[PDB]
Amino acid sequence: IAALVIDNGSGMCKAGFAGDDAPRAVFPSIVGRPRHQGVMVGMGQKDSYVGDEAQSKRGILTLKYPIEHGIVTNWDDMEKIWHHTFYNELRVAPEEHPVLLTEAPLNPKANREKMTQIMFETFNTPAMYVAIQAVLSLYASGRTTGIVMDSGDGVTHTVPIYEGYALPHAILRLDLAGRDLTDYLMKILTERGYSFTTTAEREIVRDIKEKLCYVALDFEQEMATAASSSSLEKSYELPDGQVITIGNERFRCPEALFQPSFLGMESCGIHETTFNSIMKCDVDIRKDLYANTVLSGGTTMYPGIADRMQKEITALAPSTMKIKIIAPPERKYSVWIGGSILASLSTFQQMWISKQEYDESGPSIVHRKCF
Amino acid sequence: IAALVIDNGSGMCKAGFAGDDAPRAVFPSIVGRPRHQGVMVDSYVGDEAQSKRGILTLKYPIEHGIVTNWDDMEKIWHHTFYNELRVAPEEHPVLLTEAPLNPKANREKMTQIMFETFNTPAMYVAIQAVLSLYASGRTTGIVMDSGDGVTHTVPIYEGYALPHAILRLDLAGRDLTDYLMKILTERGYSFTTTAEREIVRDIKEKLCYVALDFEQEMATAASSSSLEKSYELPDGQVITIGNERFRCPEALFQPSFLGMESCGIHETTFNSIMKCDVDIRKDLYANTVLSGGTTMYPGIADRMQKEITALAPSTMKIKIIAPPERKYSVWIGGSILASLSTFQQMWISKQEYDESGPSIVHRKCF
Amino acid sequence: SMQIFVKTLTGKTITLEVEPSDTIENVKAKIQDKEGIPPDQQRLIFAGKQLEDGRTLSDYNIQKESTLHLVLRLRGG
Amino acid sequence: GSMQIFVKTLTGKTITLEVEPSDTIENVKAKIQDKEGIPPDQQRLIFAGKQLEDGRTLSDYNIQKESTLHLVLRLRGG
Amino acid sequence: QKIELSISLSLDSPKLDESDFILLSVKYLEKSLGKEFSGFFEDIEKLYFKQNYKEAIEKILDFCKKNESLLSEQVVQRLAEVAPRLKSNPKDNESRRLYETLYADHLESVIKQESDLSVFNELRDSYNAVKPEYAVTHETEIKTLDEAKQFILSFVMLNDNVELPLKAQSERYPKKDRSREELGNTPSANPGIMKPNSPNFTDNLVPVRDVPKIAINEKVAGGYSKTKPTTPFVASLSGTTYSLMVVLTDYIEKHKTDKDIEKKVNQIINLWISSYIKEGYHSYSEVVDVLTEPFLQSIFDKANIKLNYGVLDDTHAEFRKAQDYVFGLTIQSAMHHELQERFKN
Amino acid sequence: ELSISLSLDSPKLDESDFILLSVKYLEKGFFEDIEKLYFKQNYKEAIEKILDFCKKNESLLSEQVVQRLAEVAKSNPKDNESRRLYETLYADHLESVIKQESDLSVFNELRDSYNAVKPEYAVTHEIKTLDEAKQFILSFVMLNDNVELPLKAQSERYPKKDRSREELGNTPSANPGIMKPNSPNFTDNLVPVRDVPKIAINEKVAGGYSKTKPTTPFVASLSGTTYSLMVVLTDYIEKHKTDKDIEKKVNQIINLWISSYIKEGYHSYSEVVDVLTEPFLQSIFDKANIKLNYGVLDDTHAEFRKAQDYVFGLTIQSAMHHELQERFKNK
Repeated sequence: IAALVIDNGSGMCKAGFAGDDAPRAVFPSIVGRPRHQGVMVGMGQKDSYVGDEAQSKRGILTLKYPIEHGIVTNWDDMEKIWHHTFYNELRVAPEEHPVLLTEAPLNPKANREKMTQIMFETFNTPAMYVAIQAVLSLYASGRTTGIVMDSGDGVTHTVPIYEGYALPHAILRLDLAGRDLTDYLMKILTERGYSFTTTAEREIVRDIKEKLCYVALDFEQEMATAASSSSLEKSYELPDGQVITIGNERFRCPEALFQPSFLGMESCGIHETTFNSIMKCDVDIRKDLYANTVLSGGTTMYPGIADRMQKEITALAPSTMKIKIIAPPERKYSVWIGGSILASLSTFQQMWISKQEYDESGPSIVHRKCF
Repeated sequence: IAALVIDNGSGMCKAGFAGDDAPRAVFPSIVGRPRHQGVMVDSYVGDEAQSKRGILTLKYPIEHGIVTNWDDMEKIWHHTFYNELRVAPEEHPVLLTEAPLNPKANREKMTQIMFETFNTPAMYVAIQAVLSLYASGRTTGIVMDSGDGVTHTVPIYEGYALPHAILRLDLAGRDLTDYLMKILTERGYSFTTTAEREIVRDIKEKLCYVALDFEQEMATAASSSSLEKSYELPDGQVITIGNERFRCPEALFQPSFLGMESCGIHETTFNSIMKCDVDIRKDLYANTVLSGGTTMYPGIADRMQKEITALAPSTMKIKIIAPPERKYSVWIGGSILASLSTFQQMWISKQEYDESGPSIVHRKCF
Repeated sequence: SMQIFVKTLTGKTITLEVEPSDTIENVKAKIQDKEGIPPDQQRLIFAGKQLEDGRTLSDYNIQKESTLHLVLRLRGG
Repeated sequence: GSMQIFVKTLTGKTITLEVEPSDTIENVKAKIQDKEGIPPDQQRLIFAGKQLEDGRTLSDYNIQKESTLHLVLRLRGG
Repeated sequence: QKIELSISLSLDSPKLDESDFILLSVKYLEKSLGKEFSGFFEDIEKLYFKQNYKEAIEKILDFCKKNESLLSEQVVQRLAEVAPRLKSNPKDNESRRLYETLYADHLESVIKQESDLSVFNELRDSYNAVKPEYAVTHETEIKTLDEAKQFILSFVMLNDNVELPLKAQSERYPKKDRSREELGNTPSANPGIMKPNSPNFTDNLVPVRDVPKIAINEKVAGGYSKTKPTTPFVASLSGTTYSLMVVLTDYIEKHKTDKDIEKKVNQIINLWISSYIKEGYHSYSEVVDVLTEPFLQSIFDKANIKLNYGVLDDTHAEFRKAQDYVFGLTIQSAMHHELQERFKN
Repeated sequence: ELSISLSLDSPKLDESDFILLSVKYLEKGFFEDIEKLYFKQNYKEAIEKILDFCKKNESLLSEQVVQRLAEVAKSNPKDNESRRLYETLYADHLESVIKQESDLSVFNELRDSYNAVKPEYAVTHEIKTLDEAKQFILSFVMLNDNVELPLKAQSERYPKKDRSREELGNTPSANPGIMKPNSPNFTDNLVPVRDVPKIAINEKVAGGYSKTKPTTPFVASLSGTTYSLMVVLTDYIEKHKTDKDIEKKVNQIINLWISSYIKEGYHSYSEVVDVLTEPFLQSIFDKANIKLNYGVLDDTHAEFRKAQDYVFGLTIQSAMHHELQERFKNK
């Protein structure tokens, strides 16, 4: 039968099948349970609205956001997002198709064992595997060795991978990502005299970011080209009949990644975070990582990101180093594409954990099966 | 009670509201309706028409200052108000613009269509040129309006545009973008598509200028690279433009470059200034207005002085007036005409049309 | 307290709420907040004199609604 | 020149060193090469029953004035 | 014959060694056989532990012959035709590294069961007297076994002086394969002796610590990376075992009469063996093969004491989870090879 | 003359040190040539020319030196002090001249171009000395990063400025000119103490000036007020090229500028001039018949003479320092 693959990540869940060159369904990771009896009053054998429709009705249905930082947190509300994945959306049964899952970088041994349990104990899966998002975002690009910069809605990470193995002594997590930008962009646009509310009029602002925003190679040159010329300005027509102007706020938004001080944080940006993760490794493997940096994720999808990640890692690094930045255009879904691949491979028939080894060993088999 | 001001022009339709500085929207004058049945999913007019082109079959209603097909101008007036200015033309009065020497019947169907298809409370049409002159503080003079598809050299004496002198050159920016392209195709560069044509429009309206002397720069160019700047095509190609810079705007001064056996804008303006009474020629020579988008190349102004002052009597002061606000002076002409307190009475009241027909414009609009 | 104006080479006015004692490095810090410009790229010129970072708005007689001026140091390239 | 210390070996040969309390153990180990010929990688300095570390200063260990440290040269026979 | 594709795609792996072979061959058999076969498996354990890999392979290759009625037919085409090519790089031999870091926690396991830390509280006398220059004893008693490790790991401070005499008389310590290239500490999380950048189970990982980097001189005269290609090791031939015997010898001679001298000597040797492969300092062979030296056995064998050498009976727990590692790594390569023979397409 | 050898071996001597120490050794048509080459940072022509010379005339030369000077014969822009003095002295040499290569109003005319070319905020001048001429031409920084930019991009050399953005502040110094704060100096040259700026090198640039022109001392990395000068000079050329001696005028304009950018602590000779020795900028001049001596002078004796004295007192002490610490080392 065919496989089912899911990327429980950050804000949005990418699900579909193996072989598919694209995720069939990409919905949120939100669960919206009731606010007060009176909304349960009503109709339904349904308690919570999960996913795409939770956000539609949410002043009535108060919600939970599980896994917003990559690690699951609510294991009851996550049984739900996997129901809007193989049941009420992406419809075919869990029992019929084998599932590949993607854990966050550095997933706790315990959060792992529940996915193994929830999968066999609640979903009767034939077989299961839990892998790391980043190990699979490199298999998309055809690599088995290198460093990944996975960026989602809420968690960004730098994961070194030496032969399928992300090296835990060097996994670094940034915790600044997609929302932190939209919210900066909201605020830096709220100051331009083009204000937006912080309750759902801010999705219009999530559209200016992906659509009309880029990483600026020299922020400081980029600032000068803005106060002398209207050559860098672009225009947005709001869904509410208002056309606006953007400019400097465009490139100031994806700078939070390179320079995190914009949000008040005292952390270090992706270029620093990448160097520090490469050097938390041995000198023998550092060369194969500098030349193999995969920008994966969707916050890593601003045009120019790999040209600033060349300039910012060429400057931070030794001079004998080749820095190849690989940002395939499908970085938005590279954890996916590579989960589709792993699962469509024919040598993989073995690693899927079987329900026969689940019953014999427990959910403490993920550790001895998944790598 | 906000009036609307619309410049249907060959090319861009610049439209807006009466009081302010600049047009709200300046979208193209284009209508697109499809060719096959991928229609399984009305009309598409504007930047959409050009974007969705590939399925749409475009008709260009105003491409020479004249409206031509009207079932398609009814749709660029629809877009203007309903989906660009975002207004109901039924509540807001209007100011439309016309071409010099416009056929009468073609100004009766604008009265109709505004009062019978849009219910304008009131409307008025003025000549695109009389309006470029009012923005300059002038009621008497000579406007040259070169926009996208037509060039006109129109004499105006006290608000009235003299129809015996109005001359028209159908050479303009549509033709100018296509010359830069051409002389650059014979440079090693590739300009053929309707998407590489737009870039040539950007190379043109950002890098091209008019010289005070053609030959004395063609020389400056072939002995010295003091003109060759560059241009970043957005697909990684910073290309070289040197002589090609001024060779484009000057095909207006030498209409023979494009094959046109006509008179350049410096000469088309002599004949128009002297097809009028000797008594007013002094007020035209010292009142030449350069309005338009093709009259917007740095140096077009001082070149008119050279050229006109040598084809003219030497006792004549020549004053070329090129407002830096040239591109949209026809609009700012009405943004100010219509906003005038005294103008309210020159409106063709909706009522009046109903009563007197569309032949009214001839007795209100002049 | 007071309000001062700063005009750029595109022609845009940024408005600042300052005091006669605010340093020019404080004004240069308010333009980083409101506009993003690193405060080092910012060079402020009032009176034909580039202003000093350790000096105050009243050491230069900037007062009222005075238009000051801003250029951005183009470096790194 | 302001903290004479002593390094005793297994011969009883007490060497005499002039250091400061902010000097690292690799700096001491360098001076025991400049004066003795022993590469700093055979040296094993012990004060307080501790193989001292090469990044730690003399005052990350209480090696004060005229304190006796010990040198055990390593027979890394290669 | 379905789940045996895996044990054959593990042989398409170029890096299969002797250890990987046995750890898979045995699982293929066990998971295909089921009987009378528990003297094979218990013995293959003893053989794998002793690093007598082909003594074991001869059993497998023949078993495969005697029980070919039971065996899947073409596995031995690939189980064999692979066996002649088997070697062990003692740099890259971490199947055994996992094994021994597991075997180290199970050697500790059994020692905690023998709680009588009397010996360590009375070896605190051989120390003081045998090695004079160090802080005396433990400063206090040995109450736990983690402070017994501390004592045993203070016998490192007895070095380059008191054991140099005993390091001569050794026909093998002159044959060390170590280096002075002096590579220095790198981060790791893989436990014990295994490599920092080598797979580990999410449940064996210990916290991140900076561990050393030690290399191999490959221009030595048969000094253990070639003598024993099998042993996976970090820094060769111990070095402080000759210093254990300085403490132990005077101890054993003072407390030779005490009746539980064996009960208290294997404890010292086995705490050492284990707390070295557990702390990363060495490998079993690096600690034992020093003590399998005849001169060292002398005092032992004249005190009527023997050495188990940290040998244990139920290492099925340790054999296992080493089988799953090899599997995880071997078909790991496969997905990788098929990933890249699909990228090149 | 055995200390002209001891002088060479110990120090971090560089190419400027070599030239000066050797030419005084020899001195004590070929020499004036070497002085037309030093000024022009043409140091490799010379080292070999001098080296062949030490062979042409080995007569009246001791042979310890030929055997050393051939042997030891690197300029680090960061610390090359032997050029730093020479040029700080030339800055004042060119200066003396422009007051005796007088003017009444060659700058009083150029005002018309400042006020016109850059009138946006900047001071509008409304000049009777050569410090008010300086004050005027030194106010060409007020044309900043706006009008300068059109022609800064036509530059191949420019984007190789090896200046850092790490501004490190102002340090005090009593040394005039391209200088070094903690620099040995003569008690006759030291100037009233001021705060002198500290800038540093990026050195992460590729093909940066500092890497490719290692002969130019470092004070800022290339100069970009020069393009602004050339913005004001084009208007002058335009409005004053029918003027008979503007060719003389313009030279002092750019010769006072290089005069004042070396002694006011901003730039090395070529950090100001090899920006103007770019083909596109001579073109403005060349087509107006204004060939430019970029300040190369005839009496260069004055500076070169004192540099050798500076070098000697630097090379010689370096060595006594080694003999003090080979006498105190040996204690």
